[PDB]
Amino acid sequence: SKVVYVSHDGTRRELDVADGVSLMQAAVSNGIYDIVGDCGGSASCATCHVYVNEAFTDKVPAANEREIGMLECVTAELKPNSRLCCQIIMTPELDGIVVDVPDRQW
Amino acid sequence: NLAPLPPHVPEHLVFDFDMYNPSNLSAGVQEAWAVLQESNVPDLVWTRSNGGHWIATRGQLIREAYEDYRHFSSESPFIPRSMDPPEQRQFRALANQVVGMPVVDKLENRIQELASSLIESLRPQGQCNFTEDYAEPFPIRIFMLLAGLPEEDIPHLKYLTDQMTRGSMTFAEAKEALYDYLIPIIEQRRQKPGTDAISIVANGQVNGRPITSDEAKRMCGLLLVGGLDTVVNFLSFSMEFLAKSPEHRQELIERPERIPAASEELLRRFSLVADGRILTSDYEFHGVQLKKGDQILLPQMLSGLDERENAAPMHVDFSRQCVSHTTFGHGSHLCLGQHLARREIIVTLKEWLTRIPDFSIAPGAQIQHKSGIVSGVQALPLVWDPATTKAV
Ligand code: HEM
Ligand SMILES: *[C@H]1CC(=O)N(CCCCCCN2C(=O)C[C@H](*)C2=O)C1=O
Ligand code: FES
Ligand SMILES: [Ca+2]
Repeated sequence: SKVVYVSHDGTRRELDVADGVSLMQAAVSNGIYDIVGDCGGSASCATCHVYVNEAFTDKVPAANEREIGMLECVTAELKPNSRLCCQIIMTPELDGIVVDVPDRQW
Repeated sequence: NLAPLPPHVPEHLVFDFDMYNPSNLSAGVQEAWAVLQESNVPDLVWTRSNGGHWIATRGQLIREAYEDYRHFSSESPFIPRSMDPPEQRQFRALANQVVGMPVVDKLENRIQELASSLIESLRPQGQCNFTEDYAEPFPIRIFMLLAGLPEEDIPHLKYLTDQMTRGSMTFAEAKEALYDYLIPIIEQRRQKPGTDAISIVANGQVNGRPITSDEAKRMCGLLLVGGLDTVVNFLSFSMEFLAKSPEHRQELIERPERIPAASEELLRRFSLVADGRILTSDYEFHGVQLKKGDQILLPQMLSGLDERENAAPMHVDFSRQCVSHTTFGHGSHLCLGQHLARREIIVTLKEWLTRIPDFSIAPGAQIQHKSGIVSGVQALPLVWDPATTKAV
């Protein structure tokens, strides 16, 4: 199943991502250094911040309350489609999902 | 040596567990802790040992408690018995510059050569104390590499780190000697920098201004010491296990691509850290009344041994579908060294199995485990037929 990571500088990383793995985890495993994932994926750090493409923003299960509180601390611009990618779990229905990665996590 | 039951602790929650000397230690330390998860043991118990404290026994509680920093504070993480979140975040930002995934990936080739150089000097002897001969010198040499320290400084550093874990010197004295070794180096590399760990720390910024030499040496000291005991002992649990499981060895030899996954299953099965938190206020937690100031042990090792989280938890299955553990911790303080630790383990298994595919525990040897905040292996004598090895 496939995921596209668009960096801030326009750079593109297309990635094959197994089902069940979070979008954070696939990124950190594959050289996508503009996603940090410091807390290791429990919505405790906000350093896995991404912007979900509008076409998929409603296909993804809603952020729970812990994710929403954590999102208030992102260091880049907080947008309506900001998500913590450790909380986005890859599924076949998300095939081709595009996420844009902020210019900073720290 | 037991403490009196506090008024608010009900008798039916009392459980006899000494985390420094558990009853069934000879079956192995993970086995000794799993008695906390036998069939009618409560999810949250109280022991009279080591001053008296709570122990959460299930991954569900352990995760919840580590996520709830508001009730469960890290001001006192050890049994028996800090800095604000804004400084904490900046601390972790800098540590991630030093030891984050980008650093590890580009460091991997030199880690691999070190692992190789270490094993090749061992291979033609046909025996070793793995703990003393590989497990201990490997991570300390990896730190020198990361920090750009010269090879001839090891026996001194080796000596100082051991005294924080062992000789003839207070812990405070050993820490100061380690600090006193770092400060001249920090000052030299400050403002006139390189790309090594020490230069990066020395040139870091905190609250808009340069990191002080004091803040820098503690950060440096902490990155050096935090990566020793846990790595040394985890490698030994792992290599002890492989020595006893020829079939598991063969799987990785025939399919070296499964070694990262195998590494994750060994991290679940031979998990080894247990610290905790302290209650910031009175709190009703899963039907249990905790009082302000109570200490609660939240053993990172027990989440992955929990049968409610992993079917047949004592079984090592390298093809295990959903590996669940909290071996590097959980929540905001999850191990900032996890990417370096994983690469060290993966490189070790690969470079060892490539050269020394066949080995066992030395005949008659009793492998003794030790229990504590970081559990470990006392000694690991291995033997092998040197003609069955392969120089690479
Ligand atoms: C198998 C190897 C390792 C294991 C299993 C492990 C385990 C852990 C655990 C469970 C914690 C969290 C403790 C808590 O929340 O109370 C932690 C924290 C920490 N570890 Fe690791 N660790 C390992 C290797 C390393 C390495 C290689 C380093 C190198 C720098 C390191 C440095 C640290 C530091 C500095 C902390 C404090 C993090 C914080 O308080 O924010 N550890 N480790
Ligand atoms: C030390 C250990 C710990 O868990 N902790 C508190 C967590 C700090 C990070 C989360 C707090 N937070 C918000 O509520 C919004 C943004 C943010 O970083 C310690 O101080
Ligand atoms: S990795 Fe920490 S919030 Fe996603
Ligand atoms: Ca001094």
